[PDB]
Amino acid sequence: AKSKNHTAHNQTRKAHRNGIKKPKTYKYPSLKGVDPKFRRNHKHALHGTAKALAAAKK
Amino acid sequence: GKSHGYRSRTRYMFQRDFRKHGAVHLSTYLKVYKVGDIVDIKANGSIQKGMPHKFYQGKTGVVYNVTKSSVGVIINKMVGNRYLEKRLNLRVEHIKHSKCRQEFLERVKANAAKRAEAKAQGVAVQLKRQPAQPRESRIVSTEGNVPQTLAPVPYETFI
Amino acid sequence: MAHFKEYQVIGRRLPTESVPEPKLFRMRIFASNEVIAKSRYWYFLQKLHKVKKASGEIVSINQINEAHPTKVKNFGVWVRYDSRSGTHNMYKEIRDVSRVAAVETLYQDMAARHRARFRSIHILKVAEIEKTADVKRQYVKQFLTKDLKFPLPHRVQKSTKTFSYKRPSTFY
Amino acid sequence: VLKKNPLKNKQVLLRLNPYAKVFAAEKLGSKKAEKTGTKPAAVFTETLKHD
Amino acid sequence: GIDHTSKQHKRSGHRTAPKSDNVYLKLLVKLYTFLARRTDAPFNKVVLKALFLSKINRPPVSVSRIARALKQEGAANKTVVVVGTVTDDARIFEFPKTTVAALRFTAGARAKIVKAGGECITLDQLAVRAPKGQNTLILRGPRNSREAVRHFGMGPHKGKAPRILSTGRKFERARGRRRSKGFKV
Amino acid sequence: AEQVAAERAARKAANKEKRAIILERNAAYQKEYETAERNIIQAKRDAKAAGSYYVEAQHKLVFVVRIKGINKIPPKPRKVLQLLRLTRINSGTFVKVTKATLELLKLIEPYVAYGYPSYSTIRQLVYKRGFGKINKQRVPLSDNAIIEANLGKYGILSIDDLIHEIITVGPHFKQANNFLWPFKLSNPSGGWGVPRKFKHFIQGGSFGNREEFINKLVKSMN
RNA sequence: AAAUAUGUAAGAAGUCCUUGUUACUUAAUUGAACGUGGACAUUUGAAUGAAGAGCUUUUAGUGGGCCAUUUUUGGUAAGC
RNA sequence: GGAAUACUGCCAGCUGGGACUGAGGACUGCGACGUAAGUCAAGGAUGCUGGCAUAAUGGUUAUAUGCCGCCCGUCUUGAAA
RNA sequence: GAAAUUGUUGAAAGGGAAGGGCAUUUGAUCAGACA
Ligand SMILES: [K+]
Ligand SMILES: [Mg+2]
Ligand SMILES: [Mg+2]
Ligand SMILES: [Mg+2]
Ligand SMILES: [Mg+2]
Ligand SMILES: [Mg+2]
Ligand SMILES: [Mg+2]
Ligand SMILES: [Mg+2]
Ligand SMILES: [Mg+2]
Ligand SMILES: [Mg+2]
Ligand SMILES: [Mg+2]
Ligand SMILES: [Mg+2]
Repeated sequence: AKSKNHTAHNQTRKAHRNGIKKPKTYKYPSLKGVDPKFRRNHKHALHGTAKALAAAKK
Repeated sequence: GKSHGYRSRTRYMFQRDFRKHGAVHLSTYLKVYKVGDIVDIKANGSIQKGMPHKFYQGKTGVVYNVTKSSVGVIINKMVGNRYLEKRLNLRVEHIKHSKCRQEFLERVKANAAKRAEAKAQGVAVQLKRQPAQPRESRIVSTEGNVPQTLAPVPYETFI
Repeated sequence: MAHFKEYQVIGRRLPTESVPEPKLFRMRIFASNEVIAKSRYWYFLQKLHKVKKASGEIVSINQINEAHPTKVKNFGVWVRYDSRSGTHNMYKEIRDVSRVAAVETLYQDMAARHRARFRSIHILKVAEIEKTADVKRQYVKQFLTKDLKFPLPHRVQKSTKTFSYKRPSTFY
Repeated sequence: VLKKNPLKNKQVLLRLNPYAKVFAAEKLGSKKAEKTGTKPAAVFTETLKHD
Repeated sequence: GIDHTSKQHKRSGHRTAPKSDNVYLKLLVKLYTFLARRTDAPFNKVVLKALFLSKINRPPVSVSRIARALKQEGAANKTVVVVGTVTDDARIFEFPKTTVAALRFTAGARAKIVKAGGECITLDQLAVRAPKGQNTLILRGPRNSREAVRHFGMGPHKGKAPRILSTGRKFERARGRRRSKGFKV
Repeated sequence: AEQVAAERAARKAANKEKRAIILERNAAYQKEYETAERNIIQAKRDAKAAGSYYVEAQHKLVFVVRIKGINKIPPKPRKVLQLLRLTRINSGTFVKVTKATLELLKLIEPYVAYGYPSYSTIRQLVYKRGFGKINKQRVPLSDNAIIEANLGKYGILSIDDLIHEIITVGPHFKQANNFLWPFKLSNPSGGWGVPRKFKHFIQGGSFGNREEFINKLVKSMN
């Protein structure tokens, strides 16, 4: 006995029962994947402006 | 059997246009991309390095990284009951700025000027775009323009 | 389609900055109402000129009453229509009191004799024949003879009651 | 507890819309219109009765 | 028929009442239902909801966690409120005066608060002193600290802990967690 | 606590002053319609008298009724019918006309009938079947206190201002129309006037834009 | 080189000024990325809609399908 | 040149007949009408009259008449088979 | 001393099954409610 092999019937109906939702934008994305040479500097950059505001607000 | 290679079905897609083969023009390389910019993807066929997969042809994302000869674009791709968030590393031939965002930016300067001028003028603004409203009345003259009477024509073969 | 009326319609593209004041085209339609009459106009302007209801505008839609409602005339109606096979032309001959009545018979007649529907017919030109002896057809010409008299044999009598007591006669 | 209709029931009409009291008094619904005798131009009548 | 957009006869998915059959808990709920209606300030809505929460959603608030909330600027003299248990700590060698209001105290936490000249108050005495909820500071224990949520969301490249009884090598450290044994995850 | 004839007189005296405002407004809105309608009929004769042709301002208002029932709808018209609040048969609501909204109606031609409503038709709908939205709750519009409380913010303090705002298509249309729960009409007391509903009006049907004949249709279903 | 179907944008997580932070970048405190301080508010920037928006845990049945309009490959065709 | 009548539309114009329904339970409100005391068709029915007080109405059961009604359980895309 | 199954007595129906659903006629039978 042979089967029925493939279809996509009812697959688009199933999909919309629960939305098809977007993945939520965030203020501040991850620096995973970003140029290492740039990050290396940006770490040291904020340490300075925090210490500048810490010494300012003392 | 079946065949699902990385560039299958791309006979006419990565083709090079008619009378536009050969070297890419220098204004392609002299354009400066920054983190945040919107860009449309369109794969040049001559440059084999840094190429996108056939899916991202015609998609438009945001930049997130910039490095020696490439940019990081970030696209949304749909799969099932969901959208995943996908990170590309394309060379700069296969990319160009979205002119829809550049249209928007210029309107922001227009609207800020209207509000700045409205305060100096004296109250009221109304700065939203209204869609095409239904048209008003008019008196169409017959002065040197009398109506031309028409009727349906009979069938002739001419073959 | 329905009990007809006659309408006048006029329209003239939309106006533009490069070319203000277009040309005004006009037609005479037969319909049951204005809404069908406006539609027929745009149907017949699309068969001739480079226009549609998106690009166009209607200017004036006016009813045309009959000039002499109670006077007998002899109309000559041209018509173009689709059969199952090809698409032909004709010249029928109608006799009535008004133009709108002649069009109301012509549609009823083409449906009986040819199985031509409303969709499949274009009334090209209804024209009143002023003079006598300008009548090619025979079935209108019989009635144009002088001192015309004819009986109505076999008279029937629609009853209210189911049964009847007498037994009926067909005299007149 | 029970929705009464204006249009009919003249009280629940007058609960709303107090002008309905004076609308009836001065009739209005059958206002006599002024009557000028303007004539259509020579072109309009010609273009109407045409081929 | 209607073309229904949403689900019909959907319950709200919120506890209207405590699942407990505790007698004295219901009398606190019978009090704060009255205050939350006939007052105004949202303090009484928040305290009411907290009385319905399950054990897992009312973690214990340490006596140190109260002290670190009072080190804040301005919040020296505010009557701290906790809808749950309050626990002692042996990692602090000083502790301020203050007045705590809660469902429960441990023998050690009550002893540590009174030794520092303070006062432990029940939630019905809090309502009498502060009816609209004034000069108050609500605190909540750390929910995700619980061990059960280590395991939630276990998959590949997730960093989430397997469900496992015995540990040590030869208990899930070979083919799956390293290059040398096939692949890493 | 006196109350009985202290607090009571003040609010009677206060609510007496609202009718004064409601009278002159309706008297003003009464002369606005008729003089506007006279000039539209005058302008037609002046152009005829001179030579020209007058063409009216197009309609900025249509009344739409769902003709088809629930079953067997493709997912694009079915979505629009929900965005125009037409989720059951013989339900209907007003629409402001732009290009955004015409291109909607074109998608739903075969399942609805619509056209250009009059004063009288609106007057009868809003009186007979006038309901409003309050915390969802479909509340009947049997008094003005109900409308002031909800729609005072945007102007509008009596039931005729609601009709005026709908008919002229004012500034606060969106607020005033969305207030009105979609109209639950009956089937038409004279029948549909055709053998088969589901063709276009132009082919002896019901659906699509029948222009000014919607009034006769609505007046029976209401 | 259509029609139908398809990606992105239409603002506060935003726009403009002011001059700080750096081991990155520049011939050059120039740029770059995140900032302090100040200016801009409910016409806050197309329509229509919104029995709320979002998140977590856990577990059942199912994994033989068939039909209809339009597009269609195999086949002379088929309730294939 | 002066009238009339249809056709389409409007009236917060007038008025006659028929059918079904009468939820609710001191008071509270919006209003009308009156110079005032009051009155009202105004947040859902009151008034009057008769006959019967028992198998008279009502319930159950058997039959009769009109139209409807395949044998359950099962596996299956599909069972009255 | 239940049911399947059976006998006698009493009521009923019955032109190639019987049984069921909605409504009423008719026949048998029934409490309540009336103070
Ligand atoms: K027995
Ligand atoms: Mg299978
Ligand atoms: Mg296979
Ligand atoms: Mg290579
Ligand atoms: Mg009838
Ligand atoms: Mg029919
Ligand atoms: Mg399987
Ligand atoms: Mg098969
Ligand atoms: Mg049968
Ligand atoms: Mg089988
Ligand atoms: Mg079976
Ligand atoms: Mg015995």
